[PDB]
Amino acid sequence: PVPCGWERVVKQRLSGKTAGKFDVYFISPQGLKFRSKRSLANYLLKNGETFLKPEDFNFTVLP
DNA sequence: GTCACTACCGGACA
DNA sequence: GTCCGGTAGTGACT
Repeated sequence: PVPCGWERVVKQRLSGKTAGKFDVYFISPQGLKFRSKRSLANYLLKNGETFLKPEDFNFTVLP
């Protein structure tokens, strides 16, 4: 629901004209912050893929 | 047009 | 990091 490694933050406004409104943003696994679906969708175009190699997996028990 | 609502991004903050 | 505002966009409509 929130993709693996990402974080979702929800906040509610307290004062002023827009009191009660909500703001949502996402933090990526590298700490990039996205406050809009538009900017996140732009980023995702070339940067949405994650890849894996055999070297990412440790099958050994240390001495 | 107005009204109500959503969405995006900017600036203030010291 | 915190916080709300200004602006543009959508869509129904007495």
